[PDB]
This record gives sequence, structure tokens and C-alpha cells, in this order.
Amino acid sequence: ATFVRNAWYVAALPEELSEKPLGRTILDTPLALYRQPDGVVAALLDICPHRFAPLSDGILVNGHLQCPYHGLEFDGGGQCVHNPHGNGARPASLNVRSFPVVERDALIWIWPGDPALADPGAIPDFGCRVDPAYRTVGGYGHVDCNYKLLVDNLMDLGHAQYVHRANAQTDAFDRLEREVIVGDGEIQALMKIPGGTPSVLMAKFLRGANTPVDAWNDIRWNKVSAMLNFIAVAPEGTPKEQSIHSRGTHILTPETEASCHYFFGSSRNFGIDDPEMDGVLRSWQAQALVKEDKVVVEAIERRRAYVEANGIRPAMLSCDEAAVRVSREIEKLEQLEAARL
Amino acid sequence: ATFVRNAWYVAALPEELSEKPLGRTILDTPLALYRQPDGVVAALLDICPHRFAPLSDGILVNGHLQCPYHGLEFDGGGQCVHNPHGNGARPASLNVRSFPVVERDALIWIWPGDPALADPGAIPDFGCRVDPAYRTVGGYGHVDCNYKLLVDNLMDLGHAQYVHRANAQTDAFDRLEREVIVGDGEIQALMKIPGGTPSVLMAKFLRGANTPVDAWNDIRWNKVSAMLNFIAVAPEGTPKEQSIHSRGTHILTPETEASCHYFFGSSRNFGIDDPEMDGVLRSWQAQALVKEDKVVVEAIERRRAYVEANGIRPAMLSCDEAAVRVSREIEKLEQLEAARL
Amino acid sequence: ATFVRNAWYVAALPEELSEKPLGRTILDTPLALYRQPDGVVAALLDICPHRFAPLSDGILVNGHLQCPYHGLEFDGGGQCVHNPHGNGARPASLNVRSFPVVERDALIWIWPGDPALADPGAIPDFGCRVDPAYRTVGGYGHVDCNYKLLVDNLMDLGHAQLEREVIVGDGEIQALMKIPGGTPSVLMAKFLRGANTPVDAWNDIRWNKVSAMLNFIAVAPEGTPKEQSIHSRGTHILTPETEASCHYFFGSSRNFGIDDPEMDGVLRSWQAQALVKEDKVVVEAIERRRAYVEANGIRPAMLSCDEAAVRVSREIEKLEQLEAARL
Ligand SMILES: COc1c(Cl)ccc(Cl)c1C(=O)O
Ligand SMILES: COc1c(Cl)ccc(Cl)c1C(=O)O
Ligand code: FES
Ligand code: FES
Ligand code: FES
Ligand SMILES: [Fe+3]
Ligand SMILES: [Fe+3]
Repeated sequence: ATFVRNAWYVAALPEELSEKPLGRTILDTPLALYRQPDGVVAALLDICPHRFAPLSDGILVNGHLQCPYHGLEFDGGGQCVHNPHGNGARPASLNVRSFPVVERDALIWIWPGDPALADPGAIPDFGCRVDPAYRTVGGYGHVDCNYKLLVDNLMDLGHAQYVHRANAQTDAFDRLEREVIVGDGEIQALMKIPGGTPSVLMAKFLRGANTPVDAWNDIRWNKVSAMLNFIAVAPEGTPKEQSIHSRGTHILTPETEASCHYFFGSSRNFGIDDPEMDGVLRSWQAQALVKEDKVVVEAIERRRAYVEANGIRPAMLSCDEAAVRVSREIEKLEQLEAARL
Repeated sequence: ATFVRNAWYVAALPEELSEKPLGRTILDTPLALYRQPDGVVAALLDICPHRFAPLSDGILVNGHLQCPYHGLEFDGGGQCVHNPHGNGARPASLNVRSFPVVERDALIWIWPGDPALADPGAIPDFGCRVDPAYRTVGGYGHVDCNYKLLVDNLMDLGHAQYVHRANAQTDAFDRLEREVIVGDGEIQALMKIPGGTPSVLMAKFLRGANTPVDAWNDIRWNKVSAMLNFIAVAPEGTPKEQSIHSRGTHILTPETEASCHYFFGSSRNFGIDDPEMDGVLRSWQAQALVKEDKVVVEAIERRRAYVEANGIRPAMLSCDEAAVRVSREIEKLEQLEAARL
Repeated sequence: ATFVRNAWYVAALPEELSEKPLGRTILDTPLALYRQPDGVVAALLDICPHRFAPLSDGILVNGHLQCPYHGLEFDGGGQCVHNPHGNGARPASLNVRSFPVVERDALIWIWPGDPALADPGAIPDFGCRVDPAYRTVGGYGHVDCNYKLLVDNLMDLGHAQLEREVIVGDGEIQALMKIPGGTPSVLMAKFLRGANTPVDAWNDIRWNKVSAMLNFIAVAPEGTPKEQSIHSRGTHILTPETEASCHYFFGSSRNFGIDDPEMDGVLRSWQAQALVKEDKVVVEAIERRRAYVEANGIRPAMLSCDEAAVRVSREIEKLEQLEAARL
């Protein structure tokens, strides 16, 4: 019920779309997502103007989505291009809502609010995902929790030390150094674990290479819920700019008030042509983000009723600065909109 | 929550009942339906007056339904005929509600509203179901949608062109001619598809007959949600009367506000003694009515919250006349009751 | 939504707890139940004060439960004993609620209400469960019905077909039934292979504040004190989970065939000792009909066998009102 509608959200990964429509709900709005014959992606309200049937269950005819119930056909703009009934007239009332959609950086961005306020120049920058110098692998995940819980999770990558201990635990955690940068529509949480033994996973990034290492876990947040992290590890004490790293795509899109879509990926500049390294990253993604994080956040969502019924508020720790700031920016965006209508 | 209680509804097909009670919910009312030893069907509120146990889980004793919890026995009138506890007294408070029920035309009709207003002369006529000149086959189906969505579906038989695309397909759909006839508690939609290629179904009807054909697809609606259609097809261009036909039973009974029972059947006057034609009708029903229709309407029900939250109203086409009229008669009946009671 | 919070409820059987926390909901309150290294059971609100993660999914560190999300560690009192972040300060806001818990009679009792009113002297007496003269076997069961339906069932003395007698005390109610000789079938199956000749049967049940019951099933030759008879005291305790679901703790404490594995298996069966499948179908079915009975104005029609149940039911209702009246 409480969403920030005026903003770009990822609705799907390119590989998920085709001429066969995908039905997906974004911010409590059912959408029919498909790629037209010319390759351009279209996003229509998944509700036929005639009798509300799911257009996503239909097929393309002459490149146009055909409602499976009574045959009305629509173009990517939501305009009804064919009515096989009676005089076959096509009054404006037969047009269906179409959403602004942009395919960029191997992501399908959608604007669920006022289409007049849709500005592609405001789409977060995830260029590394299509940078030939980087190798990108990732996937999709559905989680039964409010998207904000996952934003919190990610804005404190420090949870890895426990929730993903088997892979990310470090014996230098106590020596953690952290800063928070607030910018124009952007917040960054910087983390540096100095001179520690590489973690199981960082050891894999360096290929079983132990030796005293330096690690960085930064994360950038952009308006609403799009984040890109910086996971780097380098021996002794080398520069952070000359180190091996992975820029992780971590984007959340609310489905319902208590559920969300999770788009994740890894864009690395090492072992670029190595199927095994691809396996490590995918294995990590499947185990950490899709299961371990899922377990915790889904359990937290189940306890929301109790915390709200009672007057329980969270007790912040020294690692929550970035998360609280992001959280407050989102709350402000919610309030602005609530004040628009 | 919103039902027209003062009307006869089909609660079950005769073959569904026996001495073993059937538990079924009609208009949010749980019923225990069974056939007594003398063969007369009884309908009791499926809630024991003692501690609310489901009488439908009990068995008959001396022809009386015995509650499975503590043994109170009831007769078809809902009267408690035996109390095995203490002095075994049977105060009126132990009687359970019994509903007016009539077995006619191979259908079990029940009156869930004001019992004093129940009048068997008001039961729709489905005589063809027990006419020795007709061969009748059918069945039952449960659907997760408000019953009105299925009334719309049936009153707008045209959808078969796209929904049943593989069976009811017709190359004369654009040469369609409709005719609506209004009446008291009765509305009829007539449709004709002359001089065209028969669909696979009609083909199987005329035993794979060659040459063009003249079909007939009418449907009659009676107060609330009981319909009988007329599917006729004839060699080339012959009369509508002498034509081989099937009178289809299509009756809906709401279960909950978002779910309903669907009683269907075919009463044909051709291939009467042919197990195969039987298979042709049973297959169609299983395929078209239970599978294909189910999908479309259940998806529409899931989109109700969104259309209501927003102010979306349906955009009617030239094929919606009969459906809109029926829909308006039902709405009026709802209003009368809402007023009346 | 409607619970009597100020009372002791069984949250688990001893054998269910260990250093690996058990997550369980009691009266709509999620709990993390575990046994510390010294063997003492602890019960914490299963909600970390930091960001609400389930402590029940964590593990013990130095004998302290560690939240699986960001590592805060707590002691059995709910006090935060370690914060691995920043200056590692531990302000009182990091403490988590801890519930009064007592392990007695091979049962884990918890007080979910006003912690100030909790008094261990008020815990029902189930001593037979740890009496060396008795052999006790039992188990756990979950049921999708309001706990009151099971209280009714039990107060209707194993109805699966001096004399009558119902005693009403304070926070306690007993229903006694002594049946000389027999008419349908007596002597009982287990009691069979012991004590013959004319006998006397016994089937009583004791109810204690809210939903804890202990029954008495016994038999002895002609005239004989129910004390020295061949008997079994059945533990039948219910603890609401949600308004429409509950936990069922059951057990048998017998003084016969004490060293005989044969009987344990049957005396440990959920269907044979707590509720036959056929009856479980009934209480869950009754729960599904609550909406209809409430929507309409349907009230139950009592029979001659409902006396004990109605009385217990009325004592519970009074307890509900007392608490409600507070707030
Ligand atoms: C969750 O953030 C990560 C951490 Cl903490 C370590 C390694 C990786 Cl690949 C990621 C990632 O971006 O998925
Ligand atoms: C759905 O109504 C029908 C149509 Cl449109 C064509 C053929 C048949 Cl058999 C039926 C039927 O009664 O099921
Ligand atoms: S509901 Fe889409 S054409 Fe009828
Ligand atoms: S609930 Fe039917 S006899 Fe007791
Ligand atoms: S939620 Fe428990 S330490 Fe953060
Ligand atoms: Fe994580
Ligand atoms: Fe259909």
C-alpha cells in the first residue's frame, strides 16, 4: 500500500522476456511484459479494458499482444489496433495503460507512476553490467518480505560476518573501518577490513591464495531501492583502485506490500574467462542472497505483526548509519507522494 | 457476502448424493446433503446444534443422520430424533436447520433464503435432462471466481472463438448475427453462424460431415444463475428445428463471494446410443468448461482487487448485450433483497 | 487475540529442548526456547532488539544465544552480554524480553503474562510425571483449533462411545466417575493383564486454571481404594498458539507394567492417547464453522454431559474478563 511510485524500478532481466508475455506484479500493479518482433520491450497493465482478462496469458498476432478472452489486440503503446467484433470499431476506451520502459545495462527499467514524470536520465548507472572489461553473471529471486528489509540487509554488508559466516567470515572484522557519504540522490557505505586473512570466498577470488590481505565492501544506494556494491580484496596493502573486485548488482522491486522481487548480479574484472569462477559466484548467489538472507528477512516479516501490535522499535547499532539514512530518505519520498494526492 | 438468497439454486447433481453425506457450501452456508433410505434428498445446516460438529462427516442410523461427535440423530426435517445422553430428552433447541430442497430434472434444487417464500413452481425448467428422447451426460466443477464472471462467460458464448480456439473455432465468426430477447426473470441470447466451415466440434457432431453448414448457438438465462443453451448444426443450410442439437445445462451456484460451483451437462438428440459421442461431449466439457474457462475467470478474479482499488470499469463491446442485461437483472435482485431485508 | 495471559502454560516437553534453540509461538508470542550449558532452560522473545531477527535460528556462544543476523549475544535473562560492533557498547535498549520459566514434573512451564504476577507456587501439580513409582511416556501434537474445543473434549471424559460427580474449586475443577462392574466393556485393555475377578472402574479428570488437565483411569477388584488400584494418570495440557490453533502436550503415567516396552509405544501414540484422527477432523471442522456461527447468532445447545465443560468454560471466561478489566 505504501510505495514510492515516481521512480524507475527494475521489472525484469532481459533474458526473462520474449514474444511470450511474462505476467509480473510491481508495486501492486499487474504487468504484461514482452519483447515485440522488432525487439523492443513493452509493458502493459495486465488487465484487458474489455473484461479484465490477463493479457499476459495471450500471444502475439502480427506483433501485437492479443487478449486470450475475446481477441482485442494492442500495440506496445497500449493502443487497441484490432477489434474483431461487430463493426470492429476501436474507441479510445479500448486502449490499455502502457508503462514507460527502458532497456539499459542489461536491465528492464519501468516507471510505475505518472508517465509524464518519466525521465530516462534519472535511471541509476549500472554500466559495469555491459562493460566488455567485466564478466557479469546473476539471476532473479522472489522473497516474501517488504523490500525495505532487504534494503536494510544490503546497506549493512556487515551482516555477512554472521549470516554468511561459512563464506564471508573474517578474523579482522573487529578492525573494520567504515564511513558514510551522503550525496545528491545517493548514499554510500564504505567498509575496509585491513590486514586480515582472506575469507573463504575472498580466498577463492584470489584462488586459494592466503597471505595477509586488505578487503573492501562498499555499497552505493540510489533513489528508492537500487544498489551496486564494491567487493575488492588485495594483498598486503595495495591501492583499492588496483585491486581485484566485483561490482554487485543488488536491486529490489516491491511486488506487494509484504513481498518483493530481487535482482542480483556480479560484475567482476578477474577470472573473466573462467566458468569455474562463474560457478563460485553463482553458488554464492544461490546460497547467500536467495537462501540465507531470505530465511532471516522472511522470518523478520513474519514478526512484523507482533512488533507493530506492540510498540517495538529497532535499537540501532554503530553499523546502521547508512541503512538508517537510506531508510529516512525513502520515508521522505513516501511522504511527498502521500501529499501529492 | 452479497448474495440473492431468496431463489432456487442447484446444490448438487443427483448422482453426487447417497446415504453418505456430501458436505458443500452454498452462498456461504455449509450444508450436509444426503439421500434418505426412502430415496428422498435432505439438506441440513452442516452444523450440529450441540457443539457445531460437521453432520456431513457422520453416517445414517435407522435412516437418520448421526452427528459424528456425540451421537445426536436428526431426520430430514432437521428434527432431533435421538439423544443418547442422560434422560435422553430432546428439547427444540436440539433441532437443526433444514433447507427446502426439490429433486427435479435430474438436479437438486435448494432454497437458501427465507423458507416461507420457497415455491417449487419457480424452479427453472430443465426437462430435457430427463427426457427419454435425449441422452444426457455431464458433471461438476469447482472454480475460484465469483459466479457472476461465469454468468458473463456463458451469456457471451462468443469467446469460444478465442478461448476454446481449438474446438469452437469458426471462420464465419465475422458473419455473426445476434438477437437478444428479454423476459421476466428470463433473458435469451440468440446467435447464428450460417454458411461457414464447421469447427472440429460441430464436425464431430455431424460425424465428420463435409460441405458448408448452418449452426445455432442460443442461451437462456433464468433468475440468478441457471442457463440452458442450444447448440445446433445442420447439413448445409437446413431449418433450425429439424437440426441435430444439444441442450447444454450450465448452472452456477455461488460458494463464497469469490468461488462457485459449476454444474454442466449435455442433453443431445443425436448419437443417443453411442459411448463415443458421449466421449466427445465429456471431453469437450472437461477440456473447455473445466480447464479453459477456469483459467481465464480465475485470473480475472485475482485482478478484482486492483480494478476496484482503482476506478476501472469494463468497456463493453457489441457482443455484451445479453450479458449486460442479465448482469443488470441480477443487480436489481440484489438491491431488492438488500432493501427488503 | 483473546487469551488469559496471567497463568502458567506448558511451552515444551523437556526432551524437546537443547543448546539448539526451538522456535515456538505461545499465545501469539514467538519464543526462543533453549537449555543453557548449565542445563537451565531459558525463554526469550524470539525477536532481536536490533532488527527483529529470529534468535531461535542462532546458536550458543560461550553459553549465550547469538543472534544469527549481526551477532548480538544474550544471556538467559535476556540481557545483552556482547555487541561486536563499534565501541561494542551495550545500552539497556539492546536487552531482549525474557519470560519466567520453570522446569517441573518433566514439563517446561512459561508465564506469558504480566511478569510481576508470575508465581511458581501457582504452577499446577503434575508430580506423578517424575514419580519413580510411575512410568511416564507421552509426546507433543499440534492441532488447528481453538484450545477451548480441546478443553471441552477432555472435560467430556474420553467420550468415545458412587456414579457421576463434579467438584468445583478455585482455579480447579474435578469430574469424577466411578463405575462398578460394567455394561459395555470394562477392565480396560492395558489393565487387563493385571488384576482380575470382580472390580471397580475409575475415570476422573482434574482441570487447573486455564487448560491443564490430569486424568485418572483405573481399576481394582470389588471394593478397593482407588489409591492402590491399577491406574494411569494422563497428562493432557493445552497451550494456545494462535486464536485458531494450539499445542497439545500429552502423556501417561502408569503404575503397572512399569518395566515393559510393549505398552510405551501405544501409550506414546497421538491417536490412541490424545485424539483419534476422526475426532481431530471434528475440532478443526468446528473451528472452520466459527465464522458462520458468530456471523449468525448461533449458540450451543447443552446436553446432560456438558456440566463439567460449561463450568470450566465459565471459569476461563471469568479469567479473561479479570485480565481485560485491567486494561
Ligand atoms: C552481498 O555482497 C557481496 C559480498 Cl559481502 C561478498 C561477495 C559478493 Cl560476490 C557479494 C555480492 O555482491 O553478491
Ligand atoms: C459452452 O456452451 C457450449 C458451446 Cl458454445 C458449444 C458446444 C457445447 Cl457442447 C457447449 C456446451 O453446452 O458445453
Ligand atoms: S477481456 Fe480482453 S477481449 Fe474481452
Ligand atoms: S457436536 Fe453433535 S452431538 Fe455433540
Ligand atoms: S537483528 Fe540481531 S544483531 Fe541485528
Ligand atoms: Fe546477505
Ligand atoms: Fe467457455
